[PDB]
Amino acid sequence: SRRFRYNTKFPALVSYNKLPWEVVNHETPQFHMHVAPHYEQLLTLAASSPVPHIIGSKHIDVPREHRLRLLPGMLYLLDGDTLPGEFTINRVLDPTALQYYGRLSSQIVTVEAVRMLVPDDLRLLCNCITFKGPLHLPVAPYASLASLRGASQGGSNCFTLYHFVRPNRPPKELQLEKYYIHAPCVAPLSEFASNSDERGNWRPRLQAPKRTRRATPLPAYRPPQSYLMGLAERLAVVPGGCFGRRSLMWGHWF
Amino acid sequence: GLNGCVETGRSRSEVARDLGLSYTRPLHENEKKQLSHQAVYYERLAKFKMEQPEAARAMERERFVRKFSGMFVKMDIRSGAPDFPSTYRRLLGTKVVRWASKRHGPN
Amino acid sequence: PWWNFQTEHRQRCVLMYGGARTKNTHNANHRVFIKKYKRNAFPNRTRHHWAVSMTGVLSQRPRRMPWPYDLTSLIFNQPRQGSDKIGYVVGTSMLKTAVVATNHMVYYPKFNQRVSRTKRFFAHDEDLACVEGDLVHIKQCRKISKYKHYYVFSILEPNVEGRERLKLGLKAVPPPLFGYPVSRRIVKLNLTSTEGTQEKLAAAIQEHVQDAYRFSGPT
Amino acid sequence: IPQEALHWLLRMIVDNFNPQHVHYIAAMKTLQSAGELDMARDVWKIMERQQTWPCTATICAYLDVCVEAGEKTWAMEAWNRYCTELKFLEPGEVDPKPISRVPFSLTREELLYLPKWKKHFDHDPNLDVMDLNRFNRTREVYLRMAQVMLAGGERNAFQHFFTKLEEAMLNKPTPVPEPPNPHLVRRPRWAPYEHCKSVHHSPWRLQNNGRALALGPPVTIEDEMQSRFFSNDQFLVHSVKEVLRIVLQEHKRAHPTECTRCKTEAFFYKTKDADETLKFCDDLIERLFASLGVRLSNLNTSSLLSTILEVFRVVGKESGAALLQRANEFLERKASLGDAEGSRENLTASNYLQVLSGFADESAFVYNTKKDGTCQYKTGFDPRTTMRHLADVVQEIAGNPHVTWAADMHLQVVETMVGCGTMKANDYFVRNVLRQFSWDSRFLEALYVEYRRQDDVDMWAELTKRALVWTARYNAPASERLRRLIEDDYDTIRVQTRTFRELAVFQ
Amino acid sequence: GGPGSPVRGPGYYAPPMEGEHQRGYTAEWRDLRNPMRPPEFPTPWERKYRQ
Amino acid sequence: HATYGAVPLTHSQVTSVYATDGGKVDELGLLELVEERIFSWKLNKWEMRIPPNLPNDQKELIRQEQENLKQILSEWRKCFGALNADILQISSLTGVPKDVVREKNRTWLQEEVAKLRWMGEVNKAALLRDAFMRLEAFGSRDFMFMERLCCIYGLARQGTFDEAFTNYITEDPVTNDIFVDERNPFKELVAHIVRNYSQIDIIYDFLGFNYSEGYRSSLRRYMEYLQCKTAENVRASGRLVTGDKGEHNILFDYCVSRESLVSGDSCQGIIDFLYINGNDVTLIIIASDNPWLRNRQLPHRRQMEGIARRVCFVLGIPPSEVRIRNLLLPPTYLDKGSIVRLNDIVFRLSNEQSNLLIPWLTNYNKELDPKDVDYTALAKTTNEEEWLTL
Amino acid sequence: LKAGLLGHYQQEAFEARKRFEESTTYPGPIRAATPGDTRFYSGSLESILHDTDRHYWRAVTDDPRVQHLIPLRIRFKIFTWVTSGWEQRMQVVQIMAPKDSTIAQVKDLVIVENQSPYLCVSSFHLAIDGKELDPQKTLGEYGITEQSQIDAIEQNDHLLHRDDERPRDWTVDEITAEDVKRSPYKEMEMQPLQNLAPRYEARPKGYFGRTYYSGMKQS
Amino acid sequence: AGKMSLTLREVNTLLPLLSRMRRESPNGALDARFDRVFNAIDTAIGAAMRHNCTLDELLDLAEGLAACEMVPSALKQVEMVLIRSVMMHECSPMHLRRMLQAMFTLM
RNA sequence: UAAAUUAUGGUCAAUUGUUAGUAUUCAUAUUAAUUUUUUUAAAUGUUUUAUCAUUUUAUAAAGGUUUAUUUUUGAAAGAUUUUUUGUAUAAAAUUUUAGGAAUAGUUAAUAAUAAUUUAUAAUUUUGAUUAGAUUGUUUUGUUAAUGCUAUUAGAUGGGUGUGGAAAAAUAAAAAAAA
Ligand SMILES: [Mg+2]
Ligand SMILES: [Mg+2]
Repeated sequence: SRRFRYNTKFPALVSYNKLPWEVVNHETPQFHMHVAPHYEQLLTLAASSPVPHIIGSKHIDVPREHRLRLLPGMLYLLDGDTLPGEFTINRVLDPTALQYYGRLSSQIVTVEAVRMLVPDDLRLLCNCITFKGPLHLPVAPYASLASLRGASQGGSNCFTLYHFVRPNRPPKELQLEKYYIHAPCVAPLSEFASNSDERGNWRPRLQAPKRTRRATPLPAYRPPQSYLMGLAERLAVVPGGCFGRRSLMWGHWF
Repeated sequence: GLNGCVETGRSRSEVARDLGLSYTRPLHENEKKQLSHQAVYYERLAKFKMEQPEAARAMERERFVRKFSGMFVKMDIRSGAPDFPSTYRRLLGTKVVRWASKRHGPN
Repeated sequence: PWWNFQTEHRQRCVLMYGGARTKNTHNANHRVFIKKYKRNAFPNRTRHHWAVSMTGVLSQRPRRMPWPYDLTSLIFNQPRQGSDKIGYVVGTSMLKTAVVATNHMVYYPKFNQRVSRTKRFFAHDEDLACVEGDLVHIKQCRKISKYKHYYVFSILEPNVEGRERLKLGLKAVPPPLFGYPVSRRIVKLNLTSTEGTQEKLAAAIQEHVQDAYRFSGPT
Repeated sequence: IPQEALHWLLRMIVDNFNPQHVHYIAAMKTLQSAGELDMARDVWKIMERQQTWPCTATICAYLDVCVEAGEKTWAMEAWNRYCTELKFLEPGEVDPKPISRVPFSLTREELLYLPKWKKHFDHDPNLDVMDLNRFNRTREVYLRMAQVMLAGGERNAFQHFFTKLEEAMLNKPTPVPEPPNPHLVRRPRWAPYEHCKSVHHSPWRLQNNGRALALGPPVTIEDEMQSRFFSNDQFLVHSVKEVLRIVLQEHKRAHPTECTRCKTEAFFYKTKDADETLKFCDDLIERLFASLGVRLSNLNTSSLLSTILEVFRVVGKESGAALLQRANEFLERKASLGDAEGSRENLTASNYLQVLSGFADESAFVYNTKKDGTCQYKTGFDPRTTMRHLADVVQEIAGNPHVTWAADMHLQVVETMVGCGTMKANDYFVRNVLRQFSWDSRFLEALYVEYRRQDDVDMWAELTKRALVWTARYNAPASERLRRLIEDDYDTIRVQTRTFRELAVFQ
Repeated sequence: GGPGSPVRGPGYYAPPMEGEHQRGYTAEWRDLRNPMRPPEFPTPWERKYRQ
Repeated sequence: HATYGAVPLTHSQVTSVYATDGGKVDELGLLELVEERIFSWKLNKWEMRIPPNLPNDQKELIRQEQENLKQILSEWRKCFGALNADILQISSLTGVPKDVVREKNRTWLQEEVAKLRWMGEVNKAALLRDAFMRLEAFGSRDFMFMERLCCIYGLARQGTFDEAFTNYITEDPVTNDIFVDERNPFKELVAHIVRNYSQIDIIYDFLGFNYSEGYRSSLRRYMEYLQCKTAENVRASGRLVTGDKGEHNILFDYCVSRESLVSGDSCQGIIDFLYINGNDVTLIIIASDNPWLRNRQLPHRRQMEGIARRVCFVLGIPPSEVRIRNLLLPPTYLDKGSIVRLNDIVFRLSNEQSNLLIPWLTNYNKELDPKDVDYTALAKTTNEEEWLTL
Repeated sequence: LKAGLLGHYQQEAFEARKRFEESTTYPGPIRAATPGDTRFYSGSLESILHDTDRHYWRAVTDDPRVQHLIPLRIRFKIFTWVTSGWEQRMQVVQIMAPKDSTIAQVKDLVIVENQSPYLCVSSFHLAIDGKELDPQKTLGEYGITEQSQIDAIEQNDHLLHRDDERPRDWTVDEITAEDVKRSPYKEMEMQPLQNLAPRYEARPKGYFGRTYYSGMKQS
Repeated sequence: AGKMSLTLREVNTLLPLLSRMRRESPNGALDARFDRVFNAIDTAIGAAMRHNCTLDELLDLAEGLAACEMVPSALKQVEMVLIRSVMMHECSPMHLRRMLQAMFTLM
């Protein structure tokens, strides 16, 4: 019969695209939590190795019928703050949403403006971030960002990132995992190469110096005076509640 | 194609299927009607779902409400039993009045 | 000394439950049967209970037991009891389902004899090759339908006459003229004309009224 | 423990099952992967005592074990028992054989008149030997037999096997490769519950996800196909590569103190039997270049070049610049025999790994010698020239975007900057390897020496403690060698490197 | 005895059997009550324990 | 092993494939070397030797023939092991060198047994005497020599055993050089067997090794070979061989008695060969495997008188001197006594002139199997009958 | 059925067999057909998550999974950075293409098996010695062998929009992994399983304790 | 694998595609990959002869068997249902022309 | 209808208590008395926590009545790996009625989860359904007995969709995270 084809184990489940607690809304600061560490690792890649289609001369001109099909998941950098047409400009002024670009604005290019572009059909977002040059990271001459005027120079320095996403999807949609190639930075090794004049000025240390004095002792351990929560090595708490292993307890009160 | 395979455990029909042989008794007209009317109801029901959406949607919604709100929708050993009036036969007298009998087949 | 199997069973019961058995199980008690209904008015149509009926599936008298030594154990090496069976196809009225009558043996140690009982199974044939009269070899499988856990592994003997009758457009076997009755009342066949059915109906309803008059009893 | 791989075979026979050839292959591969070679030979003896004639894959799995063990007697016994009738493929024969054995079935007569022991079918592996020898794995038998005769020291039998293999790969067609069998696992068809944590689920470190590898690989792979999917000339190149690998294996077996990282003075210089070994390797390479003509321009020689570089790095003590020069000359020789203007290929990651390993072997040293704190280096070692030859090579690799870096590639750079005494390996480890790689603990086993050469003792102490916090944060536990390195300077640094639990157990 | 019992036949008399059960019940099954000979081993472990 | 496309060989492709030329090939040494290679095998070497793409009856006959070859080679392996054990036991109890044991004497045996009994060792003397007594009957180097040569010819006849005697890894016994030897002693030995023994297929079928078609065609070729060396002016048309001297030397292949004997029919007398030699007539019959058909296979006295009268009619030979005699042969093989009686009766040859014509007849040591009492009784009652005179 | 008539039937089962081997004539060895899959596995019902269309053990590999492949290596013009500037070099991508495939299928095989983010970035074109290849032609129509040098000329102004809806390991048996991450020609045949866990028997069948009398081996 | 079974419509759809793949091959015959395809057709024809069949499906089946040159294993029930179809009132001379051309291309 | 063959030239036995195991009392044995003994009166403290909450703590009885039975992937065991993934949901088989007859949320097919269709459907005189009695169990008793006679392991579709599993309104231990 129809009842005796398979068993009832592992039935069909409702997908996460139709559950509101699994779908990240773009009007919330949780949209910029998932998508901001993907930008700071892409700009680290684009400053160290040539990525093919991360920098264009214009916006990509797909037709209006193929706009929703081809554009989400695509990223490119342009020079200057020029926004695509048929979009409504919503500038992100929330400090709860702008705080997730803190590492991006400090250790890399300074974030000037973050804009969300919502179209007339309300189905294709575009996260526009305006950076102001120059980069705080050293840029390789063969890298992609060396082909950018705002990135190489130190209105003329501004360049914009464009990331197209769909509005109400689970946060696995707004992922950029094809840009996690870890290209090395040869800035500490450019000093000793043949292209540098500092190659004969450094002195090698082949042996350790003779230590007449031992290390400075730590100050005297004062035990705490407050009520502690208990032994963290059996409450399954990580060594400070932050990181480490529970089997290797360290950095707590004892 | 009259002998099953002892090694693979295939049936008498599957060995003849893998050899391209046809062993089928000459069917009567009702036995051909049983194998001929399987696609007719599918072509009827799919045409109904394409042609009358406002009625097929209401029928499917009422069927889903009747399925979802049922009391015995939890997959259990009671709901997973093949013959419920035969395995649980002491409930048919004093507890369950749906089945009036505990024997419906050869078991 | 060589201990019997009852020592091993007692050892199993001691290791499971901590003790073998609470003693004084017989108690020599007189089970008294008292009557409540009338003489011939027990509320059942077939079996009228008027004595102390013993309850038990294998603890009753005269004692039965399954007899595992038969034709199937002689032919097939089975991984478990009832895995392979050999029987005859008796019904193909359902699609992809052959009704197979098989036999087994039940042993009576008091009379020291084995008797063959018959069990009917529903087996599966996908290509519709089983005809009524085939000696088939069926095997256990998964649940296919509510009453289908066997399948036709091989046709050990095809009914040639049934297939040739199916080629003629006839039935595979001619249907029997006897069978199960519909009541204990003698089913009389009515041989009447078009005009004489009303008086036959009056006689039948008058006979039913006399059978209802039997409720009154005397006078 | 790996002994369970021998146990679950034995319980397979106690429970009255016939172990198939895949069970013996899996047991021998699992016991060879854990370094238990006598247990793998016991699996072979279990297979022989069950009177099972092995297929060519089981023969090759036994031959991998006895070329790793260096035992020629085992392979000669297996040869004289099974492989005396193996032939290569001929142009007249069909490339796959047809299935010979019809599956086991019984008629209506054989069900009755036969006894119950003839009607019984257990999955006996001796019935389908001719259907498992269907794909003609003769060349991987002959290559392993050429490996075991080179490992045992028999030059004439190795020459016979390699000459037969060379003539068969030059004059006979390529057999059809066996497709992989996916019915050996019970994996589900899809993920039953789709839920995937993000890469940045932890705010403290970058972690690997099941969807993508975001931390980068720890070990470089060759990125080549299996030995059965190769062509005949590609299998000849692979055969030369495997013979050089067995040369390297027997050289590491004969001189174990001169092939690991230093630990003694004898690592820096060549042994006496190295020059004839390099002469034999060069004769084999020139024999490969003389057999294959222009067709070697149309073959993948990356693993062969990496094996040539590790042979001319470990056996012959060559500099890293000499390894780069040999690799560039090899690629120019390969690009020049095409008789066109062409365009040369780049070195792969596995080719650059041996150049960086040669650079790390130049700057390598014997730590904590008899003079109590003086690292002994190679005679004639120049740190400036080695560092200048390392830096432009690293810039050459970083200029090529098609070379994917891994942790073992950065490890040789860190060990070279530690051994050259440039005091900049920690900054390279922070910028390139710390936050974006799954680094093992032995990185710090170089870097503590870079921590040891600091001016003040408090900088040494704080750098060691920060390295311990780095082991805590990025989920890279400290190895026994690093903890024993920090143990030896406890009178000076007073850094505790054992837990409060292990010491109370230890006493 | 059926489930979980090693008894295969009655002790003294039985209904008539055929085939391998006829050879088993009379000759080949176990019998520890035999005062002369123990239940015999499979071949060839019976020839060297004849005495 | 078995290859897809391998086929069993007849005698023509055996003498065509192994057609090489060799000079002064040692038969005993290469025989012992090939048998030493055979005895070093295991049973797993005998598994995959049947070619796959064949019908099931042909595969079953090939399996029966290969199992017969395997069991005869295993019996000779046990006999050779017992031989070497007895030779080692004699050379250990006596103290004589091992190479001179085979050339020792019975007076030497008496002296050694008396010396062992003089020292007080009657157990060792009885062991030496019993080992020498069972060594005189078995200790020759050519003991089952025709049987071993027919076994090796059958191993070549299967066609799947030729590659199993080479590609071994050996050591040099004097220098310890591990090498791979490509010398095939099986090919050289069977080439010498093919070149020297021109009737190796006849000895192969006569010993009961051929399970496919039997020894009947080999018997016909043997009889026409022995007729062409006695009549010396021989014509052969199909199934009829005739001498043209005027004296009747006729061999007629009548029919095959296996296919003609239909089970369940009443027809008395079906013969295989009919040989007219001068005034004598012989009905040469190969017996059947059915013991209920052997009583039907021999013709009646009236049928033999009719055959003799037909001979008197067609040949013009007077009925005063006409003699007809039945002859019965073993079904699956042909022992030595049947060939001796065949040369005595049907060709009128004694032992010495048949040994002059046939060299391999002296070393032919096949005898009747003791498991067949019905055939031995029927052949005793048949071959001891007088010539039926018309 | 009546078992006492079994052995006489066995005699007939001899005599029907030996006539059948003697009456008819076998024409030749019939070729072996590939066996399918049975839907009658024993035990309980399995799930659709583990339905892999194989319910028995077959240790051999049959003909539908066997492919005839050519190791085609295709070159790409790349640019590397040296101390001077850009230098043009060659990057080789090796695929196993079937012999009956077209050049568009070879291009799709290069696209799905490059696993490099810098090579197949725009619309490229396959060519041999500058002459471009027709993508609707077979490899045998051009005589392309393993030694044939094939180049891939890119047009970097475009952008290749691919849809990898076909899995990397797709054969006729429809068994593909979701975490496959590698072409099946590159992965090893046998490796250690790190996802599973070794489990021992924790449920004793009949023996539980003190003295092993019989062990309840019938159970 | 026994998961699905082909009726006559799937065979009448698959046979022109396989004939078109046969015409594009270098050899006249198809690859050895499709021997399991034709076998899946070969059991699908011999079962469908036991069911009811219209004239147009039999014509398309005969034209498909004539297009890609394949003789089915049954070959006799198909001729019986072609004998049962020639004297029908539905039969047209176009139908007889297709049937005779297909039987000449097969036989 | 074979017809009495002729050194009768070897007689001197048995018992030394050592055994291949259902053995029968129509009047004796099992039951209650001549004799029983000994107690028991409910109204009740499981514990950790981040505190008006959250983490661990899955087979009490009477009633109703059963042809049968077992094993969670999920929690734990359990480990410097990890996917709510580590094959649990099935089969054969054997009950009784002093006055013996009909039964059905029904059987199979199915592109059908959640059946608008098809069928000459399914059980039963080889004893069904219902009604009565009703846990079963070489465990008890008896005997020379393959005979007769007894039984107390258990389970539980509307109390809460929680939980891995409802077994959850009460159990002298199964010691329950220092
Ligand atoms: Mg767990
Ligand atoms: Mg229907």
